[PDB]
Amino acid sequence: HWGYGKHNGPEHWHKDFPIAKGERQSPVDIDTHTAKYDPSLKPLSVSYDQATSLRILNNGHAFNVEFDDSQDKAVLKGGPLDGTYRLIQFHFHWGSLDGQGSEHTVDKKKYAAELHLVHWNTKYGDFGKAVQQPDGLAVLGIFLKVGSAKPGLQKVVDVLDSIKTKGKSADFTNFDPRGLLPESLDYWTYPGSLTTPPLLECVTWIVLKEPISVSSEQVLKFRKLNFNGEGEPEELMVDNWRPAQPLKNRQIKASFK
Ligand SMILES: Cc1cc(C)c2c(c1)S(=O)(=O)NC(=O)N2
Ligand SMILES: Cc1cc(C)c2c(c1)S(=O)(=O)NC(=O)N2
Ligand SMILES: [Zn+2]
Repeated sequence: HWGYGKHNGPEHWHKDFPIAKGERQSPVDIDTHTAKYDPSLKPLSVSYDQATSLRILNNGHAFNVEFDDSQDKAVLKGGPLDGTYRLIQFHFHWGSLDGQGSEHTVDKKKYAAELHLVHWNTKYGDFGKAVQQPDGLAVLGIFLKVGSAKPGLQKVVDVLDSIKTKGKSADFTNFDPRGLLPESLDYWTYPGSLTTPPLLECVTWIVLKEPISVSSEQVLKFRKLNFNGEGEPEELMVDNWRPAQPLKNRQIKASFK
């Protein structure tokens, strides 16, 4: 099935998932001089003080940190959003080299990695119903550049040895995602999709302007994960990013001048 190799990567996905050539696919290049400042956009409200992390999973495409989303514990509101969106998981996309790895680009710049904090619109009752709706999800995207270490990321880095291969999971309680946020919540926003199959067009993307800095050693440890399962030939989990897709009839809005 689908992956990031030459025979099953992004250029092949449309054969099983024809929406790959759809009208609101993600990621996109953010042309900063074409995005319009929208003074009607509100500040983001990121309320993660009560977040309850549960588990970390290597799903063969990335590693996902999963949260308890059975109550309004960690929520995203405001910005372009109507209503309340509940945090369900986060994961990253990254490169084989520091020069690439992000999915979104900024004036064609590729960052070393990109963090996706995935939230679902509570009006639909659960995640499975939400992904069926054009306003079902809000994904907060945060760029990573290589520089100083991110202290709040280290607990993630240090558990990766225990989920090296596809299908492995580990307990991952009491992780505070506030330690992954930059100082500023200035953002760009546009309507898009999941960036892997099934590529559903159900996402309000909110991409922060300010990257976070992680150390070379931190991102090097991401690159030791495996796409394969245990007992299969080793294929390093690197370059698990989809390139920019056509913007088509969409406008990217900026929260900031
Ligand atoms: C607000 C809303 C609207 C529609 C059409 C819905 C739902 C909520 S729902 O609760 O997610 N389930 C469903 O099948 N259709
Ligand atoms: C809801 C969701 C599901 C999947 C598989 C996703 C994303 C969101 S995502 O945040 O668009 N990035 C990605 O690679 N896969
Ligand atoms: Zn993602």
